[PDB]
Amino acid sequence: TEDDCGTHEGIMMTPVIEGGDVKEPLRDRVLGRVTAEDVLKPGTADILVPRNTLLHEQWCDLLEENSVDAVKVRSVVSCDTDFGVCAHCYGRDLARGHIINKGEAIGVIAAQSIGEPGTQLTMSSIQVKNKGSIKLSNVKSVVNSSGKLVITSRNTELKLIDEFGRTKESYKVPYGAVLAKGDGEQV
Amino acid sequence: CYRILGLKPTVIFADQIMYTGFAYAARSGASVGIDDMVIPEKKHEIISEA
Amino acid sequence: SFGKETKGKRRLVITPVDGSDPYEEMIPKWRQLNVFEGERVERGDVISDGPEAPHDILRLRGVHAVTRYIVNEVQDVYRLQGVKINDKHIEVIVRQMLRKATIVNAGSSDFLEGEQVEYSRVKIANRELEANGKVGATYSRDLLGITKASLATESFISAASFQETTRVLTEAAVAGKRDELRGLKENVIVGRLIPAGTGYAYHQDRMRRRA
Amino acid sequence: HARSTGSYSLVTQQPLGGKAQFGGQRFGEMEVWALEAYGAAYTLQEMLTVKSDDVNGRTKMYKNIVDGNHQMEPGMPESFNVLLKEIRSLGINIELED
Amino acid sequence: AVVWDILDEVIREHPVLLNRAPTLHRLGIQAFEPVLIEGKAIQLHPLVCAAYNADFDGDQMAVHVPLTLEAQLEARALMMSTNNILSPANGEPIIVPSQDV
Amino acid sequence: ARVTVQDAVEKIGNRFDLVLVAARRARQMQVGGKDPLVPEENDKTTVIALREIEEGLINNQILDVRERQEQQEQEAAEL
Amino acid sequence: EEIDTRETQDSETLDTADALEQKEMPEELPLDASWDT
Ligand SMILES: [Mg+2]
Ligand SMILES: [Zn+2]
Repeated sequence: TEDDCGTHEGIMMTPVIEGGDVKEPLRDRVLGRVTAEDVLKPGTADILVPRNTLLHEQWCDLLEENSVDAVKVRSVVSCDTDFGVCAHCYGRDLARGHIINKGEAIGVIAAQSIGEPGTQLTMSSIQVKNKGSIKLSNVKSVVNSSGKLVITSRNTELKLIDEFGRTKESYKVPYGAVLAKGDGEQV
Repeated sequence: CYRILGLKPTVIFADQIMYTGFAYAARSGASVGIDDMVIPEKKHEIISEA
Repeated sequence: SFGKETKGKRRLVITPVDGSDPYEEMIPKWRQLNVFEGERVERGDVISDGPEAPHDILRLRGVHAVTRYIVNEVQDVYRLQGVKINDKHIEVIVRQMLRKATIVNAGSSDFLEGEQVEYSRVKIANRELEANGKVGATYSRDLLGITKASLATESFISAASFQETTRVLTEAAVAGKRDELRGLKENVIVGRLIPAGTGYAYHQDRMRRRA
Repeated sequence: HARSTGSYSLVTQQPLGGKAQFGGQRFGEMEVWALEAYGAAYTLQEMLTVKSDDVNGRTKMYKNIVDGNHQMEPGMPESFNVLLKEIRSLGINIELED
Repeated sequence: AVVWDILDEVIREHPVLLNRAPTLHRLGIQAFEPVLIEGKAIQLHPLVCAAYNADFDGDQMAVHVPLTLEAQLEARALMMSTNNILSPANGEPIIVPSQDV
Repeated sequence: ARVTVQDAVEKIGNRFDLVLVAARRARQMQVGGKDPLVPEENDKTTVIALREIEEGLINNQILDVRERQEQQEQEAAEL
Repeated sequence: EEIDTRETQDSETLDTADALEQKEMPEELPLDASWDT
């Protein structure tokens, strides 16, 4: 029922990666959505994608070239329009390819899109695969007498990040685990 | 084709693809026979070992 | 900290640095905990392992966290069968689930102490009051299932279409409700143009001659 | 089986069902949802009134089609009036306002 | 023999709606231009069957005629099969070839 | 027009407004007894209206201006 | 003649999850369709 609510909120999109296997790349999650913040190049403070840009295939290719990993986009949940939503918080009309037009019954479309495929549903060690830097997230550690540093935190995350800066494998190191390689080293 | 050129060329392309596929599928003479389901010769050895 | 022990249930007491120390929870002693007296925790810690209810996620983290959780769970279920569905549709369903809000303090608004009402009305009233220098009310979002969320409509014709007709008609007659014929199903029942698509503009013209 | 016009029910004033009765095809809720998702408001309105149970609208539409004027004048479906009478027979006062 | 010429004249550009039950999504009703044929069965384009979830082993379809100018223009501009190429659920093409092609 | 209405959609910018404008023009040509602005080649009024719209010769503002001019001429003649 | 009736009647309040939980088949299809589609 509206063109733009002017809000600045939005959700953060990253590729869906479980364990060492990548299930959803970033291109398939931001295609046809409208950015809520300026996408800066990772190296510098230069603006790569400006505010309020409908990310079509060209912008997805541009993001792939510069190896961006997380993008903030507008969603209908955080929309300021009352009694309806605006066109920019929704994004692309997937059946047409352009932006959504005012007056579209998107609720029925969503219900049908979720319900139609419902006729088909039925009624202990980390092993890396690619060379790259290893990043530890929320790690509390202590040195053992064996020379191997053990972890005292449940919320430690192990990330395989290449020189470009993309996270390809994200494992979860449990409490009390013994790490053969220390943080900041190269494997 | 749709992303580069548009809608009408895609429709024409789809019709041409359907026609050509049907024509050459008919021309091939592709059939099914009992000798197409070739069974490996090692099946009995594997079953005997199990 | 470990408070009173084996007094019916294992009582675990979280003491803020300068907050409400006596806040405590009656954790069952059968549950295997992963917390100690010497560990400082932040809101969202997994005191006992297991699957988590989305109500706690909404209450502690926020709207975006529970939206992400629901979208990810549904997509995990759908991907096993090789089905491709965009995340927009799940998001609009979730937005329809997060429609109510509970008042925690009335403030300058004429709302009650703890009544559950529509979120849009609350936000409109707050944005109006703040522009006049007054104080708006504060609230907390609620999460409802689709079955419970679809039973809170403000039209008795539409409600009687797909709910128990007798209950809806009795409640409407006792209250003395008035139906404005604003939705799609209401206009379908009386054979009018729906306020969507090629009919949408039409309704706007009507709304120009009404107000 | 095909139909253009024919005989209607006495109470609901809607086309009959079945090939043996020279009846029409049912346009159910899911078809209405599909039309709503497309956004075709005039197709849905013409399906709901001048093709099923708008008694004056049927005659006017037929006359206009024969005259070559493809335009309709929709009215109130008869089944809604039947519903109003049935609800009033239960002792409940329901009425159209203004 | 002249009513057949009249009939061929009146259906020249006049879409009809084909529908197959159950209608699970909005691609269960589409609009087509008729071509008059001899027989009693309806001929369907091979590239749309996947949208209807239809096969030729006994299935039946219903046909509806739009009456007013607005309905005809909605059928042409919104519900035509040449406009519904992409899938509204995910954006992928849905007229993809299969089997013999 | 006949197989794809994409050009008309681009000219107008909205499918619903396109349907409304085309219906208005087609009703003008059919019952109103006007004349087409494009050479009619065994086409119905709907397709003719679509072809006029995709040619830039018909839109909502043009219809309004033509209607106002015709009303002015009618009231000047009625004097 | 008049006979007693005390059997429970299903309503809308039955949640979607409970519908899939039940092994039995519904008395009347909620979906606006017959027993062949
Ligand atoms: Mg079959
Ligand atoms: Zn918005």
